[PDB]
Amino acid sequence: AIAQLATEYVFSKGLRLELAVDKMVTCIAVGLPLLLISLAFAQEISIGTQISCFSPSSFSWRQAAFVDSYCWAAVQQKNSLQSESGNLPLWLHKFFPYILLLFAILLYLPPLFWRFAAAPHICSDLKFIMEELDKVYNRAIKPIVEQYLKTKKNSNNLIIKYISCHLLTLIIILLACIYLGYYFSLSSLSDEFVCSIKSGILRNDSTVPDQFQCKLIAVGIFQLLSVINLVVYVLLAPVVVYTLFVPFRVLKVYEILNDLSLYNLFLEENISEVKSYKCLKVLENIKS
Amino acid sequence: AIAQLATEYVFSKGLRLELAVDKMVTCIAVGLPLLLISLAFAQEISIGTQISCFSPSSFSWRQAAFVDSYCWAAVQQKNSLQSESGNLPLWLHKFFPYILLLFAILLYLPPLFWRFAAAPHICSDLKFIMEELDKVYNRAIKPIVEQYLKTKKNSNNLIIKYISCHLLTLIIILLACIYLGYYFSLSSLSDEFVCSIKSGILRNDSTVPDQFQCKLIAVGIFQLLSVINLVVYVLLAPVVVYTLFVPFRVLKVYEILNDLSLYNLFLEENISEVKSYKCLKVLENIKS
Amino acid sequence: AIAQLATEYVFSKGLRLELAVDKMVTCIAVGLPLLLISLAFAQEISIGTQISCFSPSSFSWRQAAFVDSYCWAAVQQKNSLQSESGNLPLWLHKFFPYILLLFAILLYLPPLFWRFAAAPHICSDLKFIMEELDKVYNRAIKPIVEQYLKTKKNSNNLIIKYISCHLLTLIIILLACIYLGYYFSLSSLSDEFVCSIKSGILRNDSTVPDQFQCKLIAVGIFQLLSVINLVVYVLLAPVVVYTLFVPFRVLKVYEILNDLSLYNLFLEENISEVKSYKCLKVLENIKS
Amino acid sequence: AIAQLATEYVFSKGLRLELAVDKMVTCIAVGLPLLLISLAFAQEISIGTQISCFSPSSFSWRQAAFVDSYCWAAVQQKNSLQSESGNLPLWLHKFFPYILLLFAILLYLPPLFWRFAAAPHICSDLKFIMEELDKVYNRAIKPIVEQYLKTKKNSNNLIIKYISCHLLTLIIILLACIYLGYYFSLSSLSDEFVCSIKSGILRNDSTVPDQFQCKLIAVGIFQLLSVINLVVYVLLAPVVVYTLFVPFRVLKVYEILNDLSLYNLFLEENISEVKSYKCLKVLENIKS
Amino acid sequence: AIAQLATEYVFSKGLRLELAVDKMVTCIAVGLPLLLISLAFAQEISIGTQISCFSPSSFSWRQAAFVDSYCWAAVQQKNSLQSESGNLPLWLHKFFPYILLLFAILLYLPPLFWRFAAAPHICSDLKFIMEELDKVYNRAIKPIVEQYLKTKKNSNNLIIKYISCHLLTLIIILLACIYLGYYFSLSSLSDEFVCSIKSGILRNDSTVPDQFQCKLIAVGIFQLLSVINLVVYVLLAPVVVYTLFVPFRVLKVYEILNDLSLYNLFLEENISEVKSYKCLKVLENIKS
Amino acid sequence: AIAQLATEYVFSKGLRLELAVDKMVTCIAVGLPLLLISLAFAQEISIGTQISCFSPSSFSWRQAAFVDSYCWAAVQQKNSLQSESGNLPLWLHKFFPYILLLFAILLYLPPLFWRFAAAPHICSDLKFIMEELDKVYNRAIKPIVEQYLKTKKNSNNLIIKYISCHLLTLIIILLACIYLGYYFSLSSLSDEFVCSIKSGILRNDSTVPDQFQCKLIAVGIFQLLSVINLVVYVLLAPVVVYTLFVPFRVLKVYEILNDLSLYNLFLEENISEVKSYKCLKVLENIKS
Amino acid sequence: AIAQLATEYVFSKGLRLELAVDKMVTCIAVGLPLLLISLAFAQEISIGTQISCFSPSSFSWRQAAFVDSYCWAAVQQKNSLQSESGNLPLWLHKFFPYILLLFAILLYLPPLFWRFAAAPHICSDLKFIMEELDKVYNRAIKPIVEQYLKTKKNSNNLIIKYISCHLLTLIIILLACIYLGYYFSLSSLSDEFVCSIKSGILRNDSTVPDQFQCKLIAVGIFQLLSVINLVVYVLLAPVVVYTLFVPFRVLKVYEILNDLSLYNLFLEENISEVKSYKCLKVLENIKS
Repeated sequence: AIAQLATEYVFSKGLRLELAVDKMVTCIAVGLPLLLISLAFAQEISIGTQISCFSPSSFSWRQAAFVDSYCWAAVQQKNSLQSESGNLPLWLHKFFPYILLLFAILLYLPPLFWRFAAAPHICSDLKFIMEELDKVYNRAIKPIVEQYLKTKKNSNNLIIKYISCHLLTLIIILLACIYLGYYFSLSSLSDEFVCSIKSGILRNDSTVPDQFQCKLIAVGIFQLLSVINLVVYVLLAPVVVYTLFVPFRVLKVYEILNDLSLYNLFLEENISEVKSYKCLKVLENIKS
Repeated sequence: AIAQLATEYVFSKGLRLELAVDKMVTCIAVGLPLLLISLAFAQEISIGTQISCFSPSSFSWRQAAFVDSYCWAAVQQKNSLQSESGNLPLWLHKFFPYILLLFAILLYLPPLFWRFAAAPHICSDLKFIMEELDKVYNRAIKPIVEQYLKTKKNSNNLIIKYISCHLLTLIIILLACIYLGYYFSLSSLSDEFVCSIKSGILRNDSTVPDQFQCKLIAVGIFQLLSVINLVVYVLLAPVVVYTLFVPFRVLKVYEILNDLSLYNLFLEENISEVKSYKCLKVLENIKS
Repeated sequence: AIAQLATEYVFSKGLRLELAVDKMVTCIAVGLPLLLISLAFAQEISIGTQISCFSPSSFSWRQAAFVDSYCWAAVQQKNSLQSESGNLPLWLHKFFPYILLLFAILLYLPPLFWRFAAAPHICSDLKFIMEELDKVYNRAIKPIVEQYLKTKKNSNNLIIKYISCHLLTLIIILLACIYLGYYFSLSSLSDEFVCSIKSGILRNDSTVPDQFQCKLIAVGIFQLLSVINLVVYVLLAPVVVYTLFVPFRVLKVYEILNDLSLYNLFLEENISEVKSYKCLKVLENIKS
Repeated sequence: AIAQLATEYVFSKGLRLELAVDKMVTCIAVGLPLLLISLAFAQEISIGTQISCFSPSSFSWRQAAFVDSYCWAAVQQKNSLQSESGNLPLWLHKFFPYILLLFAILLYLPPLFWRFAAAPHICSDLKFIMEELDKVYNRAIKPIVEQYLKTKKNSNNLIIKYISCHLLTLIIILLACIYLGYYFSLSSLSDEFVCSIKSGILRNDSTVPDQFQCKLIAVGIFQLLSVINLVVYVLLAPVVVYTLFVPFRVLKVYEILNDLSLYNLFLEENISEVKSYKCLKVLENIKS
Repeated sequence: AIAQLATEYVFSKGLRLELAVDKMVTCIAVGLPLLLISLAFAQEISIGTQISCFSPSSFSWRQAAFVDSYCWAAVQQKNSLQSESGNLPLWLHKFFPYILLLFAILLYLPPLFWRFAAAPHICSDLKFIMEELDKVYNRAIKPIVEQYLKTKKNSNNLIIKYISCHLLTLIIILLACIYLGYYFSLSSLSDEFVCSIKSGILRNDSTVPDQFQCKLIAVGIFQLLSVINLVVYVLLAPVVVYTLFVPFRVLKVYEILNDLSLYNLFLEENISEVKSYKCLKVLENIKS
Repeated sequence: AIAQLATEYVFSKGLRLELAVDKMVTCIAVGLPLLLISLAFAQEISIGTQISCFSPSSFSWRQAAFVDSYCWAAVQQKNSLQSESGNLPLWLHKFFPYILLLFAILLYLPPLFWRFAAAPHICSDLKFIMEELDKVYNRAIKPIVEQYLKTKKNSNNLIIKYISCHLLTLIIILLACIYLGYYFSLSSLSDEFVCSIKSGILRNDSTVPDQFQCKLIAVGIFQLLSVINLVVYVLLAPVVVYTLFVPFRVLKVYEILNDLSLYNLFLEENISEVKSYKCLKVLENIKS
Repeated sequence: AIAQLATEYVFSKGLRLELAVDKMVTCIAVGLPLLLISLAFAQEISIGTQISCFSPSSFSWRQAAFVDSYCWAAVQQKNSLQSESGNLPLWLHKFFPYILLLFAILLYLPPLFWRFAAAPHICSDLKFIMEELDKVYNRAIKPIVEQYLKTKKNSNNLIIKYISCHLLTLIIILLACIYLGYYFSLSSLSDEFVCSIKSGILRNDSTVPDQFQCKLIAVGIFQLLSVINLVVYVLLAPVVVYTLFVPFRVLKVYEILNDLSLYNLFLEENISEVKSYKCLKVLENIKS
């Protein structure tokens, strides 16, 4: 049904530095294609078969079903049928779900790749940094970390990975958007094509008509889903490029009492789970 | 069935300050469309296909099924069929479930957005505040928090987010209500339309009649669900605007013994889980 | 089947003061409609379609199916069919499951509303009261709570909510019972109605007969379920009004060694989980 | 199938005093109707529809299906069909599953009622009694409970509830057994009845025959299930009346070293979970 | 399918004295009927309906289906059909699955009865015995249990229950084996029977032939399952009678350093979970 | 589908001495038949019914279906049909899945029998041995076990059970392999057989032809699965016989600082979970 | 559907040294065939049967279905049909899913074999090594491990197993890629073949035509899935050979303060879960 789709797609010492306020972007870019595919072939809208041939009155049920199946499997053979637009729109109308799944997988892969290998190292590094900071504060209440900060600043082995990971997703979004823009530009009449069953010995028989009629079914639904995906992706595109400006958008709090941008972001997002942080916030917020 | 819908839609150191007595509003505004969609296409009411063409007696099963499928997929093509009202009512009758799902998602998004990013900061802040208050009371039994309170009062970075989040939902409710008001105003006869299969080479044949008959099925159910949603939403609308008046509707309890409104609400809703609160309540309730 | 319904509907420091020996009433008033709806449309009784038109012999399968679907969707249009009783009984026979679900939701809502907001405050209050009582008894073994009791007695902010919550349910039961009384009073012949397919250009054709026959199917099952619900609700009605008399139906146990009614009930129902209660019961039961 | 029924019906500081060696009786009296209903409508035996009308050769598929549905829904109308036995056997053959479910619910209710309200009080009482006994024994190793025992003996507020609860079940068993005895006494030919479709304008037409034939299907299965339930219940009946004699069927163990019957039973069934009980058993078993 | 059957039937301070190396016998005697029933009506072998009537050419689909259903429900009526063997083989061919389920339940009941009531008492007794033995050994490292052993030897209230429980199962196995021996002895031609639809007013009509043909389908599968069950049960029978000789097949280990048979078995099977047992085993194994 | 088969068959103080690097052999010998059976009757390949009779043109749907069912159930009766090869190949083609399940159960039984009864004793023995060894090493850091080792060496009550258990599996593999070798040797034309419906009174009628045609369907799939199982089993056979040579393939590690083979294997496989083992390994690995 | 495939295939003191940054390769090489097989036979694309025969007009439904089934099961018999390409392409088109599952199993086996037997030994070895290193560092703060390192360097019993395990997978990938390259090279017309039903006595009849037409359906989908698998595997191939160069791609960190490659990799990947590692990293990162 539909209740089994929306309730599972969107209704369903560990730092949150992995997602970087980008988990929502991946979730909405990977679950939307799946949700649209599930609702397109649901038991409510996809009532009829995707293809329905118009066989003559002389034909029985079996011959008409054979014509239907043949014309369904003769879409790829250019020598069988003929259309003014060509076989590319028919190919797209036949293989839209598979390429939608391909785009879904292309979106899903890079975040999992980032989480699998590049997440544990920086996360353990940030636990180490926060533990050292807490120890320093406890000692002061009752300095070598700055050296680590400047050495990490001199490092260049992590920001490149982040920008590559968050540029691959933008490239995939651009490709999907331009593809859907091309797809929505179809004349919407290409589903009308003439199917001819005259292959092999069937040439001798004259009872079968030379050419048939065949219109694809459930084509407007594909167009509506495509335009919905197009508008969602064009709305979402600026978010990723806004994220890409990491160094252009905390650590300097205690005062007396380059890859550095990523570490700064991870440090400033982690203010919770430690009691001393909020106490210092209030103490040098009242003073300043 | 129906037992699998109602039992899962409504029958199915952590502060509750996230929901602010508004979790019920989101739940009833997001589960009702899903419940109605599930019951509309249940195995009890949606017995018949949404479309049933009346083919002549000469046609066999296959030709009639082809006519049915074509007219189902010819609703979008304005050049095929013709109706006095136009193709807009037919579009709505075809795509009602998808736009209902769209409204469901539009309701579901803002609460999750609020819970994902704006909830942890204020929640950790309130644990800090209550811990400081408990420490102050324990010290008194055996003052810097007021400075934090007035600094938070001078702040303006949280109330704006709350009012925007709870105004977006009101805007979406208004849009859904006006749309359903338009939809219920349909003449209920627009489902009667004339379908003609005369596209392409089928022009040569004269056996097929020029024009057919075609009435949509399961249309009154859509109207009843639409009016039910309309009445529910018009009843629910005042609740959100009542909530929006946060500063116009506790902290001053112990006595001797602007974003401030949100913090005041979160403080007054959190009186449980601490033993000293009820003891103070009784002590300066007997005295005052 | 049926095994999946009965086994899940009825076979499937925390005080129990929320339910107040009324959880059973809500459970039997909310699960019975669901159980009846599930068994009505089970794979054992709902074998046949709800509607079966009698088309002439000339018509083929497709024309008869079209007549069936049209007459199913022409029940709401008063200008199509005609019956002596009117279109109200037909409306009821078509929309019985939906209104049953509506009554189920109307029963389910008030208990959840009471549990969501009015339960935690009084429950935390009763833990506070019992903890204070236990501390007082421990001190005596090795008095300010009475002041709290009399102040709560002077309060009037909780009994009104309880009586309103347990009067709304009675009102809904009365409405459901009177509706089912009206429904069972149907002549049981209203399912016989004459359906005419003469809308639009089909006027020109003379092959179609002017008027058809159409009897609804699975109508007696609805009547039996309605009368079962009626008898269950009329039997259940006195229970709620008996509950409503809260102040007219413990705390005075230890002796030397108005909203007050609700607190008294919650106190007397909570005698378990504390060891001193039973010891005092036996000590001043032997003496008195 | 069948594997999903038997494996889930019978193969699937807390005292066990709630069940009193009667949990098996409730389980076998509540799961047997469900198991029989599930196996009756399984995908192995219930292959055919419950009703099969014999329409003439002139009728097509649709007219025969309409006759089938009408005669299925015309069983309740006494003016349509006619049988020598009457409409009561037909009513029973139509509504056997629903009344079986009704008997199942009538068996299920009283044990849950007993467990919900009358179980916690006596169970907490027995933990109190056993704790006091253990404390007394520990003190003796290194007497006020008898007063509690005699006061409970003078009480009369619990045995009445138990006997009423275990007499209601016997009454329901008697009613079910006598009903099944009546049902098995059917002539087994009442399923043969004459169905006439001559209601309304169909009177004018002469093509339809005046009277039809109609035999119910899957009727012997109902008779076999009914007789199986009858024999099971008549075998089970003496168990409940044997249980009812509670005072006529331990506490006097330690020696030097009326509702009383229920407490005595609960005490003697609880000898486990305490180490001193078995030690005393052996010590004054060797001596006596 | 089949993967859902085998993986769930056989692939799917607490002493193990309950099973007494007999859990396997109960498991294989209760899961085999269920497995065979599930595989008999699987979606691979039970492709065809159990009954297929041969109606004449004049009959349409509906009349043939009515004949099929009638002859399916006319097997019990001896006056309708006639066969040389009689109606007993037809009864068996119709009700084989139900009696197989009955045998499955008859096997399942006695082990659960033994585990429910007779298991906890002896199990708690054996924990008491092993704890006393461990305490005695600890005291010796740094005698009243023998009195308990001889008193239990003088007792006769447990061995009788065990032998009755393990003789009831043998009786049920004997009954099932002799029944399957009778069933496999069928001539395998009894499924050929002549069905006549001439009941009631249908006597007047002459179009229907006087007598029909009707052969049951999926009958050889039942015979193969019956013979498989027969061979399994005849192979399994000696195991139970071998078990019954409990006193004829440990405690005398430490040395210086009648119901008694059951306690001896339970003691000797429980050598694990205690460290001193294996140490004593090696110490007086080296010496003796 | 297929995703539900492969993901659940192969993708889905406790010593591992039970399996002895033979758990994989049992898993691949018990899950392969189940996987092959599941994929054979999947919703992708088993599209068509196993049997398809060629009835004449005069026959309608019902007579052809009756012929199909009869010939499906007339395979066992040798007097009905006739084939040059005989009824044995037809029996095998009909009952291949059941005998495959039988082989699966025959493989599954012996490992479970070994794990149920013979595993706990030796496993507890090995915990005792390793605990004694650890205690001896701790005492040495700050000898009676050798006596236990030689007494176990003199014992002969466990190796026989192991060799019998791992020879029964080899015997079953040999039987399955030779059976599949016979089955693959079928002429593959035995599925062509002549079916005659002339039993009983149908002899009088002359419309039915004397002999029919009937070819089994989904027979090549069975042959391919059989040859796959054959090659897998012939490849797997040497593994079991390699395992059987237990005494011909550790304990002598510490040095200064017959059933014995099984205990030696269990000891040498258990080097983990104890810290002293690896330390000794390195200490007398550097020295030797 | 499709939502049940992608969400479960890719969306769904313990060291991670088992996977060695190769878990992703196994996951994508084992889940892709399963995902493609599931989507190929989904309820959206696999609408039509794989085979559709074109029977003449004289044939009824049953004869056409028999022809369909026969030609489906006559693909293997070379003497029945005839095609210019041969029976090999038809064999491949019939058995593509089974060989895809075979390749999936061939990929799945080696990683599980490596994890089952070769993982625990080296993993326990690495816990021992890291514990010894931590103890050495703690002693230094308040050397025999190097001897273990050089002895392991002299060992040659583990690198061979790793290279064999990661070369078997490469061999299987090469075989799958070359097979798919052959399969995609099919002329795509081989699905056109002539089927003749003239086996056995059917030779006498002349009504059946000598030769038929038969085109396979859902063949282009197989080609697209094959080419997708081909491109994925050819892209993935260099990853495995890059991994194979283990010795050519840490331990030397503390300084004053051959199978060796695998141990070095496992050591350098395990820097987390120990506090001293990061502290040493910063200390001799600032100095060097």
